[PDB]
Amino acid sequence: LQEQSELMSTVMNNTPTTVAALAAVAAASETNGTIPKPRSSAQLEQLLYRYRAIQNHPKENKLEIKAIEDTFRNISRDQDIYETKLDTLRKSIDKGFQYDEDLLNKHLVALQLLEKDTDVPDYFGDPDTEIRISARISNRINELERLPANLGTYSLDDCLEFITKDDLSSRMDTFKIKALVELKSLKLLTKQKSIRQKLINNVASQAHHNIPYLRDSPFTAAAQRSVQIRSKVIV
Amino acid sequence: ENNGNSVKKNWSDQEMLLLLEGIEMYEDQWEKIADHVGGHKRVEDCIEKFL
Amino acid sequence: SNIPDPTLPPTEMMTRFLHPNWYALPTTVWLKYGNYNSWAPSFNENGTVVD
Amino acid sequence: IMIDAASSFVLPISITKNVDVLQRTDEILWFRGPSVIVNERIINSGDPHLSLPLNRNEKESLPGPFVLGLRPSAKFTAHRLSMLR
Repeated sequence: LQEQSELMSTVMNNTPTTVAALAAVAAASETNGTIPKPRSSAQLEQLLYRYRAIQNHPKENKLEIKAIEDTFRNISRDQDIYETKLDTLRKSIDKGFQYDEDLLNKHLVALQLLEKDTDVPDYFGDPDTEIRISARISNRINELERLPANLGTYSLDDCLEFITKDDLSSRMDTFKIKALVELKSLKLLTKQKSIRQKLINNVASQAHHNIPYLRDSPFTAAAQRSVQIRSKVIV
Repeated sequence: ENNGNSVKKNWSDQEMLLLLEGIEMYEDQWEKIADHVGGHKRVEDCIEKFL
Repeated sequence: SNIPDPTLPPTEMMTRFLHPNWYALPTTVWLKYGNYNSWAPSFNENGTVVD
Repeated sequence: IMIDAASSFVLPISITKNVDVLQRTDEILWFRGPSVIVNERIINSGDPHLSLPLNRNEKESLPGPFVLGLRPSAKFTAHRLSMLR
């Protein structure tokens, strides 16, 4: 039940000693399914730091201190292993390789595009695959709609304008317009679809009076000629 | 801004934003879209850019 | 406005298209008179495209 | 909740003798509320004066408000003025 978010909620509510998660087998082990080895850089580790620093006062009501300290031992051991491996890795380098430039370009651009979830070109119907497109657009809409409205730039070209304490520079909004062109272009999609239908179903709906090589064929001219035959008058 | 921009078919982000604001406003009425862009663009080019 | 969300089930854009290269053209109509009528005019071509 | 209230007013007496420093219409504009003075527009989002990390009663008299406002350093501005011409 997200104990690694329950610690964050108890920290941000500023009352963590008053509850202390009721560390028994019935409560502290029901959310764990040891502790699950936190994932973040420090956002789930500083919480463990503060949690141990608050639980130094009771020291016996909470039996889960030992598994947390075992994970501190694991973190210290992994850190010492990485420091020894970084000491050896800087000694295992060849004296000459002369890494190529125009492949370093491609690795940097490819890593940068693979960070922020966009498609990388290689250079090295069916409503199953219709929903898998219409579920990537809701991703982008509900990711752009969580940006703060007070978003603003600071380009490297405001130094040539000498902005005072209150001067209102003229390149402050080169990202918030761009973060609304996407968010409103991804909501006007089923309007340009309905305009493209009215375009194609009135250009292709003639198809034999505008295109020259179709209205000059034998069979099209014969069909258009034969539909215009006025019915025979008996007597 | 309010100034006349550069040579046409550039479509700065201000004009794209005001075009999409107009399409959210009126849903039709491309004269009322093309003046809301700024009036220095024709109907026959706002439709060619929204498509 | 009154536009829909782009996560609605009509996202088809080509359902009832029917280009006029795909139209049915008028051709000859073979007729059947009976079991023992082998001298009659067998078919009918009023406004046909092909023979 | 209305939007189209006037919220600016002009008195009829032309007192335009010592008023070249205020905001003139082109008379004097008289609003329905005061102004708002904002020190610095851009917040400095890190800076443990403001971010308050959870590790480790103290005062500090920082120089000015200009610490909290992303000012560029002068060596870049001289470099860019050298790149000007």
